[PDB]
Amino acid sequence: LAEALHHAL
Ligand SMILES: [Co+2]
Repeated sequence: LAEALHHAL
């Protein structure tokens, strides 16, 4: 989750 969000942002 953390990873997904960092890249999305
Ligand atoms: Co983070």
